[PDB]
Amino acid sequence: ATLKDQLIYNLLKEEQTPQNKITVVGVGAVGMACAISILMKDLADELALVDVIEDKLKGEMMDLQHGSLFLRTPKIVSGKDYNVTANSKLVIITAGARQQEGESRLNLVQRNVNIFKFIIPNVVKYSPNCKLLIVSNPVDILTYVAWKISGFPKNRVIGSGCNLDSARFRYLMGERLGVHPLSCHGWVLGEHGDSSVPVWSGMNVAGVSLKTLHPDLGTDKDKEQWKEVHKQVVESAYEVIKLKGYTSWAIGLSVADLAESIMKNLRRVHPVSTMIKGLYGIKDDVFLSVPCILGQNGISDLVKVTLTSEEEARLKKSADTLWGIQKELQF
Amino acid sequence: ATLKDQLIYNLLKEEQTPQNKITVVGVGAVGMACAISILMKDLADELALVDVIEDKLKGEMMDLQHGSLFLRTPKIVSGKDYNVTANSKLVIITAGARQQEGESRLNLVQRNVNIFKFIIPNVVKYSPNCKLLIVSNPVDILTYVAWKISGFPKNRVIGSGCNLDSARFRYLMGERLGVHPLSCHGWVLGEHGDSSVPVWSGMNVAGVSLKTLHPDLGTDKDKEQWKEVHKQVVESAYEVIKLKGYTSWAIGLSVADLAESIMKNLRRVHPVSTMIKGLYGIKDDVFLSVPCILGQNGISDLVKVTLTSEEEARLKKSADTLWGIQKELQF
Amino acid sequence: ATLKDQLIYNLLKEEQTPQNKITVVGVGAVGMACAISILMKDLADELALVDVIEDKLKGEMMDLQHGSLFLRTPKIVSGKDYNVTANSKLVIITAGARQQEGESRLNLVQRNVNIFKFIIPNVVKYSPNCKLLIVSNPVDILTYVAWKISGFPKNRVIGSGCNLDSARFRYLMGERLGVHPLSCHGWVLGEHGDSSVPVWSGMNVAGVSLKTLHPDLGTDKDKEQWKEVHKQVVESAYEVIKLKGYTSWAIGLSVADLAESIMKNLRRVHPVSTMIKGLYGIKDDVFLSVPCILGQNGISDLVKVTLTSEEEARLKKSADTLWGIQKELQF
Amino acid sequence: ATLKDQLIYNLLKEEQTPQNKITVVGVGAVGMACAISILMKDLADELALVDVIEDKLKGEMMDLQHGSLFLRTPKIVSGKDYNVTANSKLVIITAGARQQEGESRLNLVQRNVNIFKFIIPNVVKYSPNCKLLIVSNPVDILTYVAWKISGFPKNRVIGSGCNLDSARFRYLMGERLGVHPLSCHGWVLGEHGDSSVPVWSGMNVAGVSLKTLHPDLGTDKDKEQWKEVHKQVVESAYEVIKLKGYTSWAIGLSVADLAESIMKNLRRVHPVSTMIKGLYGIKDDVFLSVPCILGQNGISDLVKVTLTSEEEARLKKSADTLWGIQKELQF
Ligand SMILES: NC(=O)C1=CN([C@@H]2O[C@H](COP(=O)(O)OP(=O)(O)OC[C@H]3O[C@@H](n4cnc5c(N)ncnc54)[C@H](O)[C@@H]3O)[C@@H](O)[C@H]2O)C=CC1
Ligand SMILES: NC(=O)C1=CN([C@@H]2O[C@H](COP(=O)(O)OP(=O)(O)OC[C@H]3O[C@@H](n4cnc5c(N)ncnc54)[C@H](O)[C@@H]3O)[C@@H](O)[C@H]2O)C=CC1
Ligand SMILES: NC(=O)C1=CN([C@@H]2O[C@H](COP(=O)(O)OP(=O)(O)OC[C@H]3O[C@@H](n4cnc5c(N)ncnc54)[C@H](O)[C@@H]3O)[C@@H](O)[C@H]2O)C=CC1
Ligand SMILES: NC(=O)C1=CN([C@@H]2O[C@H](COP(=O)(O)OP(=O)(O)OC[C@H]3O[C@@H](n4cnc5c(N)ncnc54)[C@H](O)[C@@H]3O)[C@@H](O)[C@H]2O)C=CC1
Ligand SMILES: NS(=O)(=O)c1ccc(Cc2c(-c3ccc(F)c(C#CC4CCCC4)c3)nn(-c3nc(C(=O)O)cs3)c2CC2CC2)cc1F
Ligand SMILES: NS(=O)(=O)c1ccc(Cc2c(-c3ccc(F)c(C#CC4CCCC4)c3)nn(-c3nc(C(=O)O)cs3)c2CC2CC2)cc1F
Ligand SMILES: NS(=O)(=O)c1ccc(Cc2c(-c3ccc(F)c(C#CC4CCCC4)c3)nn(-c3nc(C(=O)O)cs3)c2CC2CC2)cc1F
Ligand SMILES: NS(=O)(=O)c1ccc(Cc2c(-c3ccc(F)c(C#CC4CCCC4)c3)nn(-c3nc(C(=O)O)cs3)c2CC2CC2)cc1F
Repeated sequence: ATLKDQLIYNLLKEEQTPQNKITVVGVGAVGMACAISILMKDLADELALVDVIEDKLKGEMMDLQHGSLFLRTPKIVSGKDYNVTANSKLVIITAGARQQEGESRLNLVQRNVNIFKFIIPNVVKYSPNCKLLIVSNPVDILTYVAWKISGFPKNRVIGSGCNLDSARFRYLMGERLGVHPLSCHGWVLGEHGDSSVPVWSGMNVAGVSLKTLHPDLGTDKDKEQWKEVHKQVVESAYEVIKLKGYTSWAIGLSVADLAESIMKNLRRVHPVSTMIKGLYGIKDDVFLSVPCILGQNGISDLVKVTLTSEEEARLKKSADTLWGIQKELQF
Repeated sequence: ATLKDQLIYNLLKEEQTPQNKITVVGVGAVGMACAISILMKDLADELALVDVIEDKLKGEMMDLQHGSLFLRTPKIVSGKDYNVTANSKLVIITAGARQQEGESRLNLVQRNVNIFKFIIPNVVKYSPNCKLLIVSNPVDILTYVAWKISGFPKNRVIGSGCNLDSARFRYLMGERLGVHPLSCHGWVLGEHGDSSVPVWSGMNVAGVSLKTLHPDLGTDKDKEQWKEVHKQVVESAYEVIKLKGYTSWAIGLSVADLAESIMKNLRRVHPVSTMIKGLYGIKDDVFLSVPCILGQNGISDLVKVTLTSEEEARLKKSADTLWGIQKELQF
Repeated sequence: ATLKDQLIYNLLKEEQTPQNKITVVGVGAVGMACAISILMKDLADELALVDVIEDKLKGEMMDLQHGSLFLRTPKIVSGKDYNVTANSKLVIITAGARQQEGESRLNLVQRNVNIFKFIIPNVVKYSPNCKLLIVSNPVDILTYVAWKISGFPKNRVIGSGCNLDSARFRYLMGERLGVHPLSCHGWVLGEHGDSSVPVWSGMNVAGVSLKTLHPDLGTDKDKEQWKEVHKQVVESAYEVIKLKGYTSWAIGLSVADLAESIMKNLRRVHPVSTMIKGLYGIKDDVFLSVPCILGQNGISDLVKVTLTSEEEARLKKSADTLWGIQKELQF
Repeated sequence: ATLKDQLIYNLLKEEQTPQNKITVVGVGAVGMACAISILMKDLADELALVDVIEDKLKGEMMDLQHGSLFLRTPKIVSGKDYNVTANSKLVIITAGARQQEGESRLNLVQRNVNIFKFIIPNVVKYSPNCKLLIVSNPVDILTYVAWKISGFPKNRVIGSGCNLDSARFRYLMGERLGVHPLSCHGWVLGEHGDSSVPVWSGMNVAGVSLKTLHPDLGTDKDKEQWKEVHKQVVESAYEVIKLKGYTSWAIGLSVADLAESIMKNLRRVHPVSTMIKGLYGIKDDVFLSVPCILGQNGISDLVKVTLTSEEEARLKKSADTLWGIQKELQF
């Protein structure tokens, strides 16, 4: 008698099961940028959104649903309860505490660990086979936390790491050379942010090593100060933060690129934070960024970059510092 | 002798000239949502951003630039000076002031008028042949204001209008019927927001009229309450505003859909606000949403929807109301 | 000691389980146009090709693989043995025998049944849960054949049907009106080919029914001859065959559009051939195109289009024809 | 009284001027593969087709046109008269003769030259500022012939060259490494096809030089015989030709990739054929593939790849062979 049954004859009432589902936890500026980027790249058939602030969560969900006409992701759901995240192929963690003015980063990482304490078991309960992509900072430490709490094998726990750092690097290099960043190749590895390691030997266009072409590259004998490109990779992040309060658009796009490789089993190589024990001279359980092959099972393989002595020592120092701080985290 | 010259032989020094350039004025949540959606749909070879808040403007520009690796838009610029907007094909106006504590809406519209009196002359000086897409609210009033200041012919002054309302309507229609909104068809015309007009006679799936199938559609006698579907088109917008403070993603996606038809000369039909004097019985210079054919010259044609007497009398009342405000706006 | 192990460290050694796999059976012009459109829409994570001409099958596969740099489908395989098709979500049948000089449709129809008698068991063997998409002609008859041999439920056997006929309808309509085909709405139903049925009541732009505007529309007394559009729907296909020997691009694109809704669970509405017994006054097991809601389970629902007596009578006449031909098929 | 006029009110009837128009001359398998690939990447607002076979030309045009519902390119035109190509931004030449049974290859090149003597002045006539992308074989010779006939500056005459050979190289490299070809970097330079030169020093994943890890890379004394990978770049093409009669899909995709850089002004680096006189040690007016920066003015820059002694000598010997042949041709 209703219009819907007058218009439409149902011939199979199967409960709908998602097949390419993505969950984003934390709907701040970063989570929503990941969300819109994943939606506009058609990477999911279902998107779930989780936060603890219920009205903002519901409003962001509704705002996306109102753009359904223009998308190809037919189901967008949200809620504070994690039943909405069930059977996600990929869970992306962008949640974190709001830093208060004058607050110590030392205090802040424990507050983010405490958040992860609640989030990770809930994610695991409802998506035991999902891949975890950790974006929240400090991302290398938090990816280790996520790995420990979840009990997942290391291939399924991935930190955003230096993927964004390397994208900034290629942007800046492209600005210097007058070439699209796609054609400027260069790798920033190790810790996300201040302590990242530029691998000068690998910087190239068309397979032409800039370092070989210009041996003073990365030194203080470099008349053009190309080391400043890596200083600017770090400083431009702080400048964005200073100018608009936070960063969001570039990390969103870089996360979607990662999601693309995982969701479509592409086996592209990206610089992401992975559990690096037993490689590159690391003897402890820590996560640092190295080139990783990304696909349907997460990190199936990584690339062993040859590093200088200087670059190796910086990685090992990062590893030591990460391990020592992690041993002081309260789980 | 520089690294750049050792690597690259230059054979051509030709001034770069953008071919598919889009400017967004106002980098609030709405302007930036338009920007990211336009960027991810590859609609522009150059994007320019303008605002009066200089640090926020530079930070948003830089944040987009850092994701250049993942985009196909090779140049992103910004500035408070409109020389960065020169020779835009399309300029999208998302600038406005913010209501103060208990500020009157009539006083707020005049403040937005004062803003357009600065913006529009500056746009026209640098892109005298662009199309203007007005998004700021009240959008039908402000589209007329932009038209009168610009001196543009009506085909190149377009108000976002009911494109978003209609998209919300199809999401809500689709939720009732269990059908993707792309396959749900239905038009909301007239003013954006409170006074919009649902055209029940046009509501259909597979060319099957719901109204002819269910003659109570749109009436108060209807026990299925299909009028609520249009009530939700207005109410769900106020609810998003209440829940997250503003709306952004849906308007950004819908503006990008409009930009796509314009920039690709698609001649798709969209409900947008256009100077409607001489149609639907209206005799004053006002802008209201009707179905418009959109392409490289803006609005080249419009669809003459048959309206009932009730629907037609709502368009007339809206026109009279718009006319009465505009005569008392100072610009 | 090898280069591969020197450069790459393997952490995961897990078998490759395909996730969004598509098979195309028959790599003639139609099968390869479906293949390229599927590849360029990023619809599959693995594409499988099958034919009985082994040289042509390998050359097509290798040609596609040589373009892998520009695609997002990392696995393309081919084989005469159906183990390569295992665990497909969607299996597309574009296979058929080549018409000889002087042979009629009634000489060739059984040759294609012989084809389907070999294909369909091997397909069902290695992908028991796949959705079947029948493109081969006579498409309505062959979908019945596939349905009977497969033993699949009616929701999982889809005939390409009048999807292409309707696409041509909307192109021709848009040509007359100067509107993009996307904004021109119109439905050709029933049999693919000569006996297809245009639903005049469904033709509209912006929800404005052309029939109401123009009562003679679809009649012989039409001074504007709007019946000729459907005549051209049929004649344009013969004209393309006469001119280039066959048709391939438009059917390729329409098949990829169908695949999109199925693989992404969009629940869009398309005119496709489905087992219509018990609906639309049909009383025999025959496949005719009606608007079907397409998703992860195939046809989960269909739209009940209200027909005129003339349109309904022709649907029964088609149903009578198919059933009488089907009684003469050798299984 | 006309239905279109009752339905649609026209506000401007300005003449349509296409803004991002691409022409493809030659609608064989290669030209049509270029068309569909360009169509599915939305690179053009108008696509023009030219051939001498008038029936085949019209049928391909119509076949594409019937898929307009699924495309974002509103105008598809064709004709034997170059009027339809007017104001193309990009003209792609895929025209050529069929070698008669036992026809000497040198007599065949003259015949393709005679084709170009007809095509190129007609192209220049109707699109004097277009970029010319030459695909027909022998492509390096014919690109020179197009440049000499057209009178165009070097930056606007581009041969497809080794862009396809390098895509094949990266595919083969990726299959050996278990990595997506996108992340496999490697450059094939010089002549298209048999005499192409692999640049082993450029081969890398994540900036890790395979030559530095595995010094035997490219030698005859190579344990793993990586020289076969370049040999397979050449033999795989002949194999596709032998197996299916011709190659089409991969060249179509590579050409669409070049078009994307040119039409969007990306300044990506591609190995394409360019007038190499005065560079890489060459003294003759010949075209050879080097890494070129591609944008809205064609080739504005190229990368100066450091070559080993024998790569440089093979490139010098290729220039010598092309010049001697270009001396034997009449145009
Ligand atoms: N790895 C990288 O390259 C980058 C990482 N980030 C990091 O992403 C994180 C988020 O950045 P913003 O969006 O700007 O922060 P934000 O504070 O604006 O948003 C974070 C959201 O997490 C939510 N939250 C807190 N506890 C939660 C809990 N148990 N469960 C669910 N949600 C919870 C919060 O309600 C908040 O909405 C930060 O840690 C940031 O440093 C940002 C840019 C670059
Ligand atoms: N028509 C539609 O369907 C929709 C329209 N809107 C409207 O979009 C407009 C912007 O929305 P929000 O981003 O949320 O507000 P917002 O206030 O956060 O952003 C406004 C930006 O405009 C800038 N501005 C003010 N004066 C300027 C001037 N002379 N020149 C350049 N920039 C100037 C402001 O600095 C601000 O950054 C509002 O008017 C809103 O009502 C919102 C959603 C739907
Ligand atoms: N439903 C629709 O709207 C349309 C359907 N079609 C139909 O698609 C079918 C194919 O069209 P074309 O590619 O032009 O024909 P085609 O003759 O060029 O290719 C058909 C391929 O099927 C192969 N074949 C024969 N028996 C086979 C078997 N057991 N297993 C696997 N492969 C087998 C053949 O070797 C051939 O390569 C035709 O029936 C055509 O009428 C074409 C356009 C419109
Ligand atoms: N550069 C590369 O890497 C590759 C280039 N090719 C080359 O592309 C060319 C075409 O390949 P196919 O389509 O397979 O050959 P085809 O012979 O099937 O098509 C060539 C078309 O050019 C047309 N033609 C001949 N003279 C003409 C004239 N004055 N004006 C206009 N059209 C004319 C012909 O009618 C023909 O349809 C060949 O030369 C082939 O070697 C193919 C793949 C790889
Ligand atoms: N490898 S690690 O130990 O994991 C690690 C340590 C420090 C940081 C800094 C940091 C932080 C950050 C937020 C909040 C924090 F609480 C901490 C911390 C800490 C402790 C960890 C050891 C002692 C204190 C950190 N955020 N953040 C951001 N980056 C962006 C971007 O767009 O790139 C935006 S914000 C940065 C990167 C800075 C360039 C902007 C990151 C990080 F990855
Ligand atoms: N046709 S018109 O006169 O052009 C016109 C009049 C009133 C409104 C309401 C309005 C307004 C709005 C902001 C600020 C204002 F100052 C005025 C006003 C006024 C005067 C002139 C009429 C009465 C005093 C209005 N914003 N806004 C927004 N919509 C969205 C969305 O996401 O859809 C987000 S905000 C809405 C639409 C509501 C559903 C949310 C819109 C409008 F189009
Ligand atoms: N409803 S049905 O019985 O299923 C059915 C019956 C007849 C046809 C005709 C037909 C056929 C066709 C090829 C080969 C055949 F053997 C038969 C048959 C048969 C038997 C079953 C009726 C009596 C012997 C058919 N192909 N074909 C093509 N269409 C296109 C296009 O681009 O649209 C390209 S080819 C057409 C459509 C014509 C416009 C070209 C189609 C069809 F769907
Ligand atoms: N540098 S150049 O002088 O420009 C030049 C010389 C020879 C060739 C070979 C050639 C040819 C070809 C067709 C027809 C021809 F007539 C000639 C010739 C010649 C003369 C030259 C010296 C004396 C007679 C050539 N086609 N072709 C094709 N490639 C593909 C693919 O998919 O890669 C498909 S066909 C190839 C590349 C081979 C892998 C198949 C290419 C070429 F670029």
